[PDB]
Amino acid sequence: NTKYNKEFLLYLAGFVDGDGSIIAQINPNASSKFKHRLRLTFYVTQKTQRRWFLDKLVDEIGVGYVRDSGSVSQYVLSEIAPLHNFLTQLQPFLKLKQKQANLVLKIIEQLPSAKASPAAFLEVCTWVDQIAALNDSATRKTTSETVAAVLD
Amino acid sequence: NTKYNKEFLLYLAGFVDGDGSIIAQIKPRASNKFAHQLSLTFAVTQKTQRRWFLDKLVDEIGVGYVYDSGSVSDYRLSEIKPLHNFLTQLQPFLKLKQKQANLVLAIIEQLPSAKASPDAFLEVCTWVDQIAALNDSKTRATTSATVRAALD
DNA sequence: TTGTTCTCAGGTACCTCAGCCAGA
DNA sequence: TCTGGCTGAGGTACCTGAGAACAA
Ligand SMILES: [Mg+2]
Ligand SMILES: [Mg+2]
Ligand SMILES: [Mg+2]
Repeated sequence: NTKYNKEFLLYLAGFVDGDGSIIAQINPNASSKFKHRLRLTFYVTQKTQRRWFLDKLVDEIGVGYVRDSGSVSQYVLSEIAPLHNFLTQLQPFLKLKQKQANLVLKIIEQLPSAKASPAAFLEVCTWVDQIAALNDSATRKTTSETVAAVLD
Repeated sequence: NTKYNKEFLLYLAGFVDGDGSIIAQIKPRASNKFAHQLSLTFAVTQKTQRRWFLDKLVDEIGVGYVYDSGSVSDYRLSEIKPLHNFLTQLQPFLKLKQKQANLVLAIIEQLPSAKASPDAFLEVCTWVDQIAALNDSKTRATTSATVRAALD
């Protein structure tokens, strides 16, 4: 577990509050027992002309990737243990996105339980709803209600 | 000549680097001696639903104003003295917009010279050009080139 | 002749989803 | 079945100007 420098976290927390994204998704997976896969992602988006800033980020964080789309690029971190570690350290410093970070931490922490039971899974799906509500959500599709597929 | 907390400055620089803007403008004015007026702005933009964040900024910075148009708000600071002080303090922590901050500080400093002579004014105008070039400039009309209306 | 406040809006550069597939 | 790497894209929420007017 990497300990991040405080000043780095303070700047990043500001930059994240601006161009960053803390995301929770419920993906429909036919293979999964509950028919859905959870995904948690930390994203930082920037124009591709500036991707070096993102490339540096992979190095400083120590995990993750930069993906490129023509004009715009993103830093993405999805791996759960590194994500929990980085967010734990970030969240004290966030303002706009502090609650989202706390919710993500909660979900991850409760993941194993969530896997052993439909009920524990649905509760946890509600948390995802909460993160989406907090975010500027515009294109969302699958929610905890969709997870009434479990009622069938 | 307020002195700002370093932790606050670190967070804000990251935020400014993300959602913020450092703007230099040349505005054409007949009443002006060289026929244009120079403007400098520091802005942070956010959705009005989050205006509370910007209002907080006026309190923390202690100067400047918040404005709404449509469904987004802008924190703005233009007063040159306060702008010079704030930016002098902010600039060490900026990464993306560090040069723009410095170029602005220099322009302000050379203002008295800018007034005395046209050739001096014109050079100060070129600095404005650099700032705009650094920025993601998309709608700029008036330039150092426009300022060679000084051909009269 | 200058500085500053206040409003407006073009064109994205972000945000925040969606989804598929390889591997263990 | 589960997770982590990868790509695609809708709908703004930003950025970064413009300009008119008030106040000296
Ligand atoms: Mg933002
Ligand atoms: Mg940005
Ligand atoms: Mg932004």
